[PDB]
Amino acid sequence: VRTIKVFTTVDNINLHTQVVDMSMTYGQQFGPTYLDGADVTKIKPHNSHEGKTFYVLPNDDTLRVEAFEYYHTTDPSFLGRYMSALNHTKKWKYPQVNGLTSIKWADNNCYLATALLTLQQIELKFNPPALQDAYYRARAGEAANFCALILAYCNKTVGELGDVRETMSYLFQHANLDSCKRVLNVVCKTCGQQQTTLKGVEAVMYMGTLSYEQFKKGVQIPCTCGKQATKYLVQQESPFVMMSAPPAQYELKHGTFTCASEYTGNYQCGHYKHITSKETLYCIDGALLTKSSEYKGPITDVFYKENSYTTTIK
Amino acid sequence: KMQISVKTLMRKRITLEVEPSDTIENVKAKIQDKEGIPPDQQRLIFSGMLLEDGRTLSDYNIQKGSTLTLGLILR
Amino acid sequence: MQISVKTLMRKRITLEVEPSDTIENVKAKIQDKEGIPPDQQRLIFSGMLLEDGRTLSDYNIQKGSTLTLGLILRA
Ligand SMILES: [Br-]
Ligand SMILES: [Br-]
Ligand SMILES: [Zn+2]
Repeated sequence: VRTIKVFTTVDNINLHTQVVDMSMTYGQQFGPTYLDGADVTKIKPHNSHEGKTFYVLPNDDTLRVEAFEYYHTTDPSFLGRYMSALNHTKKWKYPQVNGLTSIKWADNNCYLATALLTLQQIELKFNPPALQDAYYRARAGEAANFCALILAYCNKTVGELGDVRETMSYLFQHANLDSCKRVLNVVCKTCGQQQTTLKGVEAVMYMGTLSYEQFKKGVQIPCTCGKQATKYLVQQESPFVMMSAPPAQYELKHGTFTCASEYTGNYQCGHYKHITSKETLYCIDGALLTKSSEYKGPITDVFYKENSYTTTIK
Repeated sequence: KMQISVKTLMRKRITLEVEPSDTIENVKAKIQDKEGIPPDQQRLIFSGMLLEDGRTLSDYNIQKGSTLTLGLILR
Repeated sequence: MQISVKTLMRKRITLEVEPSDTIENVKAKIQDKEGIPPDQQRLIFSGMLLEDGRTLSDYNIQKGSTLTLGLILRA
């Protein structure tokens, strides 16, 4: 019986030694088997393989815990999705533009460009070790693994067009948002006021205005009487804040934000561009970079940097 | 001097003695006495099944000599 | 009866190293402290397998950084 020594893993941190017969396909002995992107489930082992490392779906409980303490997921179809999409992101190119790692356009990856470029500008620390060791690699110019995790954590397929407002919602639930707390207050002319205090993922995300400066002043919402309420930010403790709104012509001013995203396109078919406030407004379109003095455009998401704020509204 | 720190996933093998009618809460408590890991920070896995904290060994068809895998929830 | 549960717990150990020691030297620092032999030792830092002929500096392993240790399991 002709055999060779090869390693199975689920995290590419802990390797399990395996001896394989050169008659049966990989999928017969290991189950679904991927080798650094390539689905080798239905193929027989070749002589060149000895010493390599293969990715396998977790079949034994020793692997479930190994792939749970690194990907932080219980889903059986995660490595199937991570590895199915990492084969494509490894074929992409990640141009370093304006001291930032972007993604050259391919397979409608527009949203992953702005998402990845925004992450290098705001303060985020990921809780999963898979994101922990793949973001590190992403900031060094090679984000092949990083964009695959995002395509699995958001359950999107390579080619499936995506949304930046929603795509960043999944990363934030897998990020260290514990000391983040937002207290809002709502005031109706006839009901008085109610104070709401929310902590975590919802203390950095808001949909209803892109101007943070307005959030302190107030935005108007329907009341439980039939009348108008006024909601405003009382206190905010967080390294940053995300303000988002449906795409619309908004004017961005230098040093007023940290970075933003633009949605130039039609409903359910579009394209994302990234605007960042360096010395002068830079518009990062993946692998193309164009600067301008002012930026008036269809901006949908705006990111502001924060440390701690207390409202001045007595 | 320098203060480098390494993250580990140490592996071990322990031998519990139980009656095939105890609960995972009872099994989780045997781990605490035998190793010191609290039952609240204890996650048990058997053939893909997260061991519920109130089910008994039989409700999961545990054998004699069949080996479970213990992890701890992220804390 | 006579049931065995395998334990794979997470730990975090703190080595004392100089920013010019080799991965052979760092791997051995695990050995005296925990007992995992250097041949069964795989270490990763910032998404990068630490080769057995590079010094810490070749990775910018500054004072305070977190490494990840993996194990070449057998069977
Ligand atoms: Br009204
Ligand atoms: Br590497
Ligand atoms: Zn009202």
